Amino acid sequence: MRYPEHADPVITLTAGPVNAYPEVLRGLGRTVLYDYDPAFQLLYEKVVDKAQKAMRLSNKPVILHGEPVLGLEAAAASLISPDDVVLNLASGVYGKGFGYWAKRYSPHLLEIEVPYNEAIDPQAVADMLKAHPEITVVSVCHHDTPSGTINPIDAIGALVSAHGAYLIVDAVSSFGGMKTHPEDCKADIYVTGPNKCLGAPPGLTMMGVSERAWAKMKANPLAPRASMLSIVDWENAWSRDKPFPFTPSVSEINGLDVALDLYLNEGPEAVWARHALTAKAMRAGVTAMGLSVWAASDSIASPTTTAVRTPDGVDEKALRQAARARYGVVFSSGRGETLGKLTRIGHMGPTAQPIYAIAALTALGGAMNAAGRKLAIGKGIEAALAVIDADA
Amino acid sequence: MRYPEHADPVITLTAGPVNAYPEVLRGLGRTVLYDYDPAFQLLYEKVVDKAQKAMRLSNKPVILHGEPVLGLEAAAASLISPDDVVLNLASGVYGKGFGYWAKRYSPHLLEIEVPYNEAIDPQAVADMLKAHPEITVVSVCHHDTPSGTINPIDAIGALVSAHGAYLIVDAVSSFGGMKTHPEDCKADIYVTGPNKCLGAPPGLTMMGVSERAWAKMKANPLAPRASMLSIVDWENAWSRDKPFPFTPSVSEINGLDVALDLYLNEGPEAVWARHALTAKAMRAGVTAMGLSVWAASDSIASPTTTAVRTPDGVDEKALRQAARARYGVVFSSGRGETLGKLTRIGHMGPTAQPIYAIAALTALGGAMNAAGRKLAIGKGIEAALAVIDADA
Amino acid sequence: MRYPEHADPVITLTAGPVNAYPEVLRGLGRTVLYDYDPAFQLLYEKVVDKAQKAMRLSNKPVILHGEPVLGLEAAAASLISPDDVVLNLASGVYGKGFGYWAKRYSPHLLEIEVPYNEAIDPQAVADMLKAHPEITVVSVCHHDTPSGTINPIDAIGALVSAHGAYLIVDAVSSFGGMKTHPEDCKADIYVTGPNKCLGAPPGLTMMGVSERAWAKMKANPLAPRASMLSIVDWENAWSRDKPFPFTPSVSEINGLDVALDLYLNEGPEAVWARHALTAKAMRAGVTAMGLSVWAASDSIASPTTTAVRTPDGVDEKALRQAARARYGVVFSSGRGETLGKLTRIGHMGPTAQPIYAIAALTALGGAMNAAGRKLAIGKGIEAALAVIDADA
Amino acid sequence: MRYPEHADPVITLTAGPVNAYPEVLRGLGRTVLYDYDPAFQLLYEKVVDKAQKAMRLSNKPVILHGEPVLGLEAAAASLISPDDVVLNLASGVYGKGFGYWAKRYSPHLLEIEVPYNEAIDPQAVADMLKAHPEITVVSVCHHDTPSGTINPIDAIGALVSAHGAYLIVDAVSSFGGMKTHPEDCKADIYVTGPNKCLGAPPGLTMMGVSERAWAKMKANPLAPRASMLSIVDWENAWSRDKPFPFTPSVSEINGLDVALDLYLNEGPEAVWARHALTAKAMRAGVTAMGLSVWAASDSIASPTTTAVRTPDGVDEKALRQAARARYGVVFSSGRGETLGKLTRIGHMGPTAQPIYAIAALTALGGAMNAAGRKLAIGKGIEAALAVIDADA
Repeated sequence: MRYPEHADPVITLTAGPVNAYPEVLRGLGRTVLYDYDPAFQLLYEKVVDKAQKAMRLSNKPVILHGEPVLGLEAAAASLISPDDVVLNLASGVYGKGFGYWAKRYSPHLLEIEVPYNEAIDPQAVADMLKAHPEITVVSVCHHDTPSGTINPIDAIGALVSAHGAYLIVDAVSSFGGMKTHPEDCKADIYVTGPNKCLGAPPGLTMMGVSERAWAKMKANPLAPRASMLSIVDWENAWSRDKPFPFTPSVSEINGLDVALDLYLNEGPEAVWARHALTAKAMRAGVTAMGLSVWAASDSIASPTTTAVRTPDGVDEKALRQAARARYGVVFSSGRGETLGKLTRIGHMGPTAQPIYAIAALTALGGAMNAAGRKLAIGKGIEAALAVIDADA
Repeated sequence: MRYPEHADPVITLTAGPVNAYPEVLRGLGRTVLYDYDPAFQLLYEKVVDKAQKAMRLSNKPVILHGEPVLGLEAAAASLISPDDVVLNLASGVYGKGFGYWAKRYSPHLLEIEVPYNEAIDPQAVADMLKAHPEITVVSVCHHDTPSGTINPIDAIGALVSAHGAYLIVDAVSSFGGMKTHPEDCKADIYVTGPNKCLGAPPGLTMMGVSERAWAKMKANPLAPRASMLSIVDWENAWSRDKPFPFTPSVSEINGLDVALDLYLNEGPEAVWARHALTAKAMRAGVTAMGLSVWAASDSIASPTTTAVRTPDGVDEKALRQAARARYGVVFSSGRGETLGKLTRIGHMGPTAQPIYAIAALTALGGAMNAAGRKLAIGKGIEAALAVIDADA
Repeated sequence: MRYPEHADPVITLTAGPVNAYPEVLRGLGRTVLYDYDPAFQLLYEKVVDKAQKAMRLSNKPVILHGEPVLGLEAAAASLISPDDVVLNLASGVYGKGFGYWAKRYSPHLLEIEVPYNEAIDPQAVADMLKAHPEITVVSVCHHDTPSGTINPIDAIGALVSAHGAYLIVDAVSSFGGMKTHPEDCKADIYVTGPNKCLGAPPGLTMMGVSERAWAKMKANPLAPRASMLSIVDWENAWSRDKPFPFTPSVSEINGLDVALDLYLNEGPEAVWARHALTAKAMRAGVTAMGLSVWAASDSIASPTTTAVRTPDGVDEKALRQAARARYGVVFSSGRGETLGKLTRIGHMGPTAQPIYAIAALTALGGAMNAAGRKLAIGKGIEAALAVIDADA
Repeated sequence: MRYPEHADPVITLTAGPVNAYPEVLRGLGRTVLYDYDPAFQLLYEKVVDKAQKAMRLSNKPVILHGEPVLGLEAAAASLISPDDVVLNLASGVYGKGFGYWAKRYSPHLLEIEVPYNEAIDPQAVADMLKAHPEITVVSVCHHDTPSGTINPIDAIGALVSAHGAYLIVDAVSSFGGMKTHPEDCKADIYVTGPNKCLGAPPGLTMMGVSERAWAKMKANPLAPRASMLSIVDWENAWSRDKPFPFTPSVSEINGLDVALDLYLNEGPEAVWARHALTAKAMRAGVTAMGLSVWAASDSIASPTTTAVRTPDGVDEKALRQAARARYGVVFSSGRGETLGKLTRIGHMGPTAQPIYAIAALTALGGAMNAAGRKLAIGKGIEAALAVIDADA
């Protein structure tokens, strides 16, 4: 049998977009209220409250009404001005990409760059900051998803705080799937969204903003105002007694409401545990069948996405095509400099359950073997299962 | 009995957001696919096709992934260069607001402004274009919603074309509820969205872009690129074989797919007819019970929103609070200048049915009489019913 | 304009089926579990618990997996045996209809019958019971919906209890919309369902069963066992530790779960109040415009359905057709001996909000006037509104 | 990690109920219309048309408003008169169960019974019909689900027709998952429903009725009438111009509408192929890891359910509890005789995809090894994958 390209797949195991929780999809279907209906004004305020609780924030997170690339661009546009010297940390596609937005808003850019299967070394950060007292803003990506790797942002954030600089963190693909919060890494801007680990569709940004960041953005004549790119316009919009700068994405807010309830009710620690276990089982299976995890070391591999290095000679695009056509299972490609180099299996929200690692391993292995590899698929499944069975 | 503010209302008869069609709400709940899943790539292309058909467009409309203020801002940012001379037409809050975006991108701004219950006179536009042949861009709002009035954009577009200038049209609250299309008004950028008459929630922009406008923007090095404000980056994103600049709002796309089906299946002409009839019945009822339509003349009153002038001594906010608390019916406030001056009843998508004019008139009359007015509510209902029955 | 018969209507104001609450419709869409999945076993038990609480029952209500005609037939088949002498009380279609099932299961049938706009007189019941000590079973319909009238079942039930007979009550169209419970009327079998006032679709039966009824049915060799008509098979099915006689309607159970939550959370008294107010406003409007309520007296008119007598000479079928075609509003016909004699407007669940009485009055009046009547529609609306505004 | 019993599972791989298609679940959420609304009357007629097309029927199938045990009971009650001589065929729990209903309606019962992992031999049927020419009705189950085995109903039907007798077929767990239709087996009453392979919840029956069967039932004064058990009362209910005997399950009808669309649109042959392939892969995996398929021969194993024999000393209930608690995967128990003797993995509708056989095999193996077995799980996965790849 073959799955037609025009027909829906059986299991989507991608790293974004991802399958949304069924409850979230039903939440999207709630009656759409007028945004100034008192019932919606209250709901919106309470959604911000839920986000604050989930993010362990001392102040209100800002919800912006576009998917998190908006948050990233708006952060650069608002916080970075030409007086700033920015240190951008790049260990992958998103990290490198952020530097382009930094350069748009200040001509002064320093970077620490590592190959796209590595993590930023905190020692290198400490040394760079010491050598460059002029640095005023530092940007970092927590989980640089197209590589399936994690940066040590809490240690980095403490170094940056000691230096006296502002920290911008991209935690879009880590928040809700592992332990991370704005406070944990002394973030001044912490950008995330519900469209990865939290199991909602793309459309909203959740942004932690420090008091110091608020003061810097509000002072900056170049910060966007009366714009889609404005953070400052949205400062007070959480309040049931305040207007919205422009019309909020009402149905997405209904989805976010549900997604936050699911996360908070399950227990964040429990949610992080099943992401990590699914990922751990995946990696064990990958290695046992004869493939290589992309990450330079297991220690930096993400608990919310496994990137699998394409064996030299295998056509990675054809591989993903074969996994869907043969088994109905959909994986993510790489992106930018990781495109063609690896395949990504998301372990996010509803797919952060260890049984999905078993499904992913079988489709990935079967597709590899169809491309002429000689993987020990059974051995792979048994190693993944041993991880599941060993979990304490 | 009273409806508490925290509980859901019974009927929402606002002018944006509005309740979505039930089918659209179920559509939002479709399984969320990876955006590069071939089934989604096909779906997205097909949605652009449906939009092109609905908009009667000779080329592909662009879908942008934010609610329509994104399209308005992006149009200003891309089409208006610093050497352009912009004529902004202002008959209300949106029209006036656009001029501020124009001034952001060119220092050369001319404006025709009329009172906020009046319409722009095409003759005044012709007179201005004659006086200022250096004009290269003209911007206009079709339905300036906070006023419930309509501008003659086809007549205006003809004059703009006669003067060789570009035309930017805000048709966000008119498209789908009355006869209007990019090529009716010879628009170069025509901005709308499904969040008013089409009965979908806020989140997406549908933009008609003329081939002339494409050439102008692509040749403009200042047009946003690598930005949420970019139109040009989305030029080829309609195609199943092409990437998305950033992750599309998958669930909103699902809703839009359904909204377009509903519109195309019912028959656009039939859809426009019920909007106009609902509005006509509303206006007849308003006048008959002793109230006044805001619009300076009946001829310029919108078929998609009725604005009702607040009588002297009536607290408009308390009025809307009372309509909801007493009858569970929700109306829109004014905005800016019109805030506190009028009440708006939307006739949009699912609420563009004449029976809703009856419900609106009763709640509006009831709340007005609670505020000490002595309206002839029965007389209002009969006049509205007479309009319905005369079209029968 | 005209609403096509093939297209959906605008407002459904019928007396069964009725529009379901939006939340219920979303609840129907929950993932369908295996019925012996422990999570479903627990849900089912908790749904019975919720039904018990809603019904103020001292013991467990039985849920049967068909719409309430199943409950009625199963009650006759199980409780009535040929030794019984049944007194059937008939003031309408359902009441008379029940007698046919009684006669199927015992040849001994006495009846008290009144014309189909009247209520059973408790004095007549007391007298009949005194004259006939042989009576062992009495059947009564609480709200005989095709007439929009109410019987005094609590007084009747006390008379029946004093006599020593069993009481079977049909409360399908009253429970959840006015004060009534199995205990209130000393019911031995109390049949209801969520498909009227509770705002769920047709498919389930909720049945109160007295301990005495259990003993009588379980003793009866003729009571259905291993049958769709079996009550006795389902005695223990509420328990998470017990099997289901046959597969329960899983999605309907999910709907019922939501419907019970909505009722219990709103507060039953508050729910009954808005049914009665909607009905009271309806009746006031009907009389004020020049029509007649069907009920012999206002005191016996149902708070969950208004039946409006068809003026002599008007074609009632054509009238309902015209209300939908002209206004998009759907009313119920009569049934059996009330077909052609009256039109029914349901005030049930989501339509038990007074604003819907306003909509119903206008469509009903408009349709009547289109058929050549000369109703004072404005006066009708004003009288309905006066009721709403007077409510303390 | 462990999945608590009270929380939802991850994958339900049971043999009824089963998870519904997501589109069906959204379909259940359609607005509930009055059953005599012309749009519903049309919809209902169209659903019967779709069912007729799917069942390849020369006449209209009857939809009954209870889950398929209603159809089985009603078939016995209407088609079997006290003078009929019934031959019941029993290869499992459903088959044996039917004989009890036959005996309810005629005292003349003959039976062929085989062990509950075997199939009925058409030659044994021929031998019996020769020995007993007085036979007038024969009943058979196609897929006796608690055994996961299939009877050769087409061969049997041919012999029943050769002897001039009526044939009643239970195809509830086979129709839509393999090639089978009323006219394939020359059925007089063919009972199925959408709650197994068609991927809709329990609540409706789809019954094929031969013209000969119509004549027999209509001439039978004992056939249920004015009863939930009545087939004859529903004879003309398909028509938009005709009443319903009692209120149809409107939301279940909406679900069935979608289920039929999905089946017809995918292509019945393609649907059957994926059921069979999933089952084939499952059986290969079961055998390869060291377990045994229940069926006496592979040839009689169902393409819609795999039954796996419980090894000696393994507690089957604890086994299923462990599969769910460890891996979040839910299997069916046996039933009656087979309870405690086997475990069932459904391959039905949405779960008839081969990747689910992989998930099932892993959870089943994992739970068996937890119970102290020493299965070669990797070997099982590879054998299942080999089956998939060989069909590729």
